[PDB]
Amino acid sequence: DGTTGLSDMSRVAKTDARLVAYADCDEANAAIGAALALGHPDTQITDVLRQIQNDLFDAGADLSTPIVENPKHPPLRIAQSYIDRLEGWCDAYNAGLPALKSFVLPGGSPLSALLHVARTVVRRAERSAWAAVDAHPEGVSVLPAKYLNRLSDLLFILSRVANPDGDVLWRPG
Amino acid sequence: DGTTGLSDMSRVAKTDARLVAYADCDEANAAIGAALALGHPDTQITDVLRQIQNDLFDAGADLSTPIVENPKHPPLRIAQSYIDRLEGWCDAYNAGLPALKSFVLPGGSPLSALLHVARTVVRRAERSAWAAVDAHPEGVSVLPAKYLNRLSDLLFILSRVANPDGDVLWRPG
Amino acid sequence: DGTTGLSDMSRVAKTDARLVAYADCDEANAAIGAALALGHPDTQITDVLRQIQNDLFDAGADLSTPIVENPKHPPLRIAQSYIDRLEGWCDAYNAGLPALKSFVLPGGSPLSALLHVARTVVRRAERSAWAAVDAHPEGVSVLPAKYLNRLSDLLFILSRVANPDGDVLWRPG
Ligand code: B12
Ligand code: B12
Ligand code: B12
Ligand SMILES: C[C@H]1O[C@@H](n2cnc3c(N)ncnc32)[C@H](O)[C@@H]1O
Ligand SMILES: C[C@H]1O[C@@H](n2cnc3c(N)ncnc32)[C@H](O)[C@@H]1O
Ligand SMILES: C[C@H]1O[C@@H](n2cnc3c(N)ncnc32)[C@H](O)[C@@H]1O
Ligand SMILES: [Mg+2]
Ligand SMILES: [Mg+2]
Ligand SMILES: [Mg+2]
Repeated sequence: DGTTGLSDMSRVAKTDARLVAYADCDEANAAIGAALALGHPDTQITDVLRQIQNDLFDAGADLSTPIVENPKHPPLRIAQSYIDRLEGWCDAYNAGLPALKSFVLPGGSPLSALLHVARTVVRRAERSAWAAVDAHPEGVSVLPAKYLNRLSDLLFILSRVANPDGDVLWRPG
Repeated sequence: DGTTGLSDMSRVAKTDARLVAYADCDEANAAIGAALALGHPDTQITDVLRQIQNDLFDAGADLSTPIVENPKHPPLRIAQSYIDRLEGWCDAYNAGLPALKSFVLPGGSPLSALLHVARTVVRRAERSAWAAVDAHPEGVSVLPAKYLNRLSDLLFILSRVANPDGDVLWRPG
Repeated sequence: DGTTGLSDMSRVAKTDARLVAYADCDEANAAIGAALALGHPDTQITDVLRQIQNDLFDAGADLSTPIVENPKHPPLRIAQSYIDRLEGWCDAYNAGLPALKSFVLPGGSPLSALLHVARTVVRRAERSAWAAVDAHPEGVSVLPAKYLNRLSDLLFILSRVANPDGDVLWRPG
C-alpha cells in the first residue's frame, strides 16, 4: 500500500511527481465542473469548458504514460493544436474586454468567482506539471504544462466576461 | 513563529508532514461541508457524509498523535472497522449504477460537482497521509491513509448517484 | 519555459517557494471570492472580506518582492497594523459567540461552509508562506505568514457567526 500504477502498469509512489501532476489535472477538472454546475454559463461557454474538461483528461493520459522509444501502441499526447485552440479562444473572448491596469479581486457572479477558483487550481496543476518534467526531463512531455499555462489565461479572461460587477480593482493602499 | 504543536504538545514545523496530513483532512472535511450546504443531498446521503466528517476528525486526531510504546492515556486511532464501513457503503450505493467503461467529466448537479471536488481533495489528503508515513514509518499509522483511499472511491460512487446528467464520458479524441 | 519572474523581473522556477507562497494567496483570494458570491454575506461582513482580499494582494506583492538593502523604489510590505486590524475583527466577531469545547463539522449555510473552505486554503497558504521564509530567511518577510495565520482565526470565527445550524460538534466516537 502507498503505491499505485501508471498507464503502463509501472508501480509508482502515491507521492510521485507524475501522479501529482495528473491528480492536479483531476482537481482542476472538478473545479471547472463546479463552475458549470453552480455558475450556469451560457451554452457557448459551457461548450468551451466541457471541451477543456475533455482536454484535461487527454493531458492526464499524457502525463500518466512514460515517454518511450518505440511503444507497444501509439500513446495519447497533447499537441500544439490543443494550445493554439486555447489561444484562439483567449483572443476571441478578450476582444470585448476593456484594458486592465491592475489586479482584480476575485468574486462577482457565482460563475466568475468559481472561474477564479478554477484558474488558481489550474495554475497549481501547471506548477505540478513542470515539477513532473524536472523529475523526468526525458520521460515527461512539456505540452501538458504549456496547455495548463494558457488555460489559466483563458479562465482569467472568461472570469472577466462572466463578472457583472466589472473589474473590482486592487488598491495597494 | 512558524512552529506549532502536535496532540502531545510536541513542537513541529508548520511544514511538517504529519501536520500537512491532518491539515489536508481538514480541507477535505470543508469540501464535504460545501457539498452538503450547496448540493442539498437527501437525508440518507446527508447522514453518511456527516458521519464521514466525524471520521475525518478521528483520522486527524490519529495523525496528530505520535505512536508510542505505552502512552499516558489511550489514543484515538482509526480502525479497520472504519474502512469496512466505507466498503459497505460503496457496495450499497454502487449496486444500482450502470457499468462504467471510461472517465466521467465532473459536473452535473451542484451536489455531484461538489462531490467531485471533495473526491480530488480527499485523494490529495491521501497522498499527504502516505507522505506522513514515509517520513515516520514507525510513528504514523497507515489506516488514516487507507481510510482516505476508500473514501475517494465512495465519493466517486456518490457523485454518480447524484448526477442527473448521467455519466458524461471522456472521448479521448 | 517552466520559469517566470518575480516583481523585480528576477527569473524563478515555477516551483519556487516564494511563487508557491503568493500563488496560494491567490487561491485563498479566490476561495474568499466564492464565499462572497455564493454565500451572500451581510454588507458588513462583505466589506471585511473585500478588505481582506485587498490585503492578500498586498501580501502577495510583499512575497514577490525580494528583501534588499536599499531598493530602487520603496516596496509594498505587510505591516503589524494589518495584523492588529485582523485581531480587532476577531475580538468583535467572537464576542457574541458561545464558548466552544470541541471541533465543529464544517458546513451549515453556503456562507459558513465556504468560509470553512477559505479557512483551510488560507492555512495552506500560511504553510507555504513559512516555507518561503525557511528558504530565504533574509530575503522573505514573515509578516505575510503571520497575517495569514490570524486570517484563519478570523475565518473560523466568521464561519461560526454565519452558521444557522450552530456548532455541530465532533463526537470522537
Ligand atoms: C492515470 C489514471 C487516472 C488519472 C488520470 C486519468 C486521465 N486524465 O486520463 C486520474 C487520477 C485523474 C484518475 C482518476 C480516476 N480513476 Co484512474 N487510472 C489511471 C490509469 C492509471 C490510466 C488511465 C489512462 O489515462 N489511460 C490512457 C487512456 C488513453 O486509456 P483509454 O483508452 O481511455 O482506456 C481506459 C479507460 O477505458 C479506463 N477505464 C476502463 N473502465 C473504467 C471504469 C472507470 C470508472 C474509470 C474511471 C475508467 C475506466 O481504463 C482504460 C485503461 O486506462 C488507469 C490504470 C491503467 N493502468 O490504465 C486507472 C483507472 C482507469 N482509474 C480507475 C479509477 C477507479 C479512477 C477513479 C474513480 C479513482 C477515484 N476514486 O477518484 C477516478 C475517476 C476520475 C473521473 N473523473 O472519472 C480504475 C477504473 C477501474 C474500475 N472500474 O475500478 C483504473 C483502471 C485503475 C484501477 N484498476 O483501480 N485515474
Ligand atoms: C491536531 C489539531 C488540529 C488539526 C486536526 C484535528 C483533528 N482532526 O482531530 C486541525 C488542523 C484540523 C485543527 C483545526 C483547528 N484547530 Co486545532 N488542534 C489540533 C490539536 C493539536 C490536537 C487536537 C486533537 O486531535 N486532539 C485529540 C482529541 C481526541 O482530543 P479531544 O478529547 O477531542 O480534546 C480536544 C478538544 O476538546 C479540543 N478543543 C478544546 N477546546 C476547543 C475549542 C475549539 C474552538 C476547538 C476547535 C477545539 C477545542 O482540544 C482538546 C485537546 O486537543 C490541538 C492542541 C492539542 N495539543 O491538543 C489543537 C487545538 C484543539 N486547535 C485549536 C484551534 C484554534 C483550531 C482551529 C479553529 C484553527 C483554525 N483557525 O482553523 C481549527 C478548527 C477546525 C474545526 N473544524 O473545528 C485550538 C482550540 C483552542 C481555542 N479555543 O483556541 C487548540 C487547543 C490549539 C491552540 N491552543 O491554539 N486542529
Ligand atoms: C507577483 C505577481 C502575481 C502574483 C501575486 C500578485 C499580488 N498578490 O500582488 C499572482 C500569482 C497572484 C498573480 C496573478 C496574476 N497575474 Co501576475 N504578476 C506578478 C508580478 C510578478 C508582480 C505583481 C506585483 O505584485 N507588483 C507589485 C505591485 C505593488 O505593483 P503595482 O504598483 O500594482 O503595479 C502592477 C500592476 O499595475 C500590474 N498590472 C499592470 N497591468 C496589468 C494587467 C493585469 C490583467 C493584471 C492582473 C495586472 C496588471 O502590474 C504592475 C507591475 O507588477 C507581475 C510582473 C512584474 N514583474 O511586476 C505579474 C503580472 C502583473 N501578472 C500578470 C498576469 C497576466 C496575472 C494573471 C492574469 C495570471 C493568470 N492568468 O492567472 C493573474 C491575475 C490575478 C488577479 N486576481 O488579477 C501580468 C499582467 C500583464 C498582462 N496584461 O498580461 C504581469 C505583468 C506578468 C506578465 N507580463 O505576464 N501575479
Ligand atoms: C503572473 C505571475 O504569476 C507567477 N506565476 C506564473 N505562472 C504561475 C503559476 N502556474 N502558478 C502560480 N504563479 C505563477 C509569476 O510570478 C508571473 O509573473
Ligand atoms: C486511479 C489512478 O489514479 C492514481 N492514483 C491512485 N491513488 C491516487 C491518489 N490518492 N491521488 C491521486 N491519484 C491517485 C493511480 O494512477 C491510479 O491508478
Ligand atoms: C490548530 C492546530 O493545527 C495545526 N496547525 C497550526 N497552524 C496550521 C496551519 N497553518 N495549517 C495547518 N495546520 C496548522 C497545529 O497542530 C495547531 O496546533
Ligand atoms: Mg502563465
Ligand atoms: Mg485509491
Ligand atoms: Mg494559527
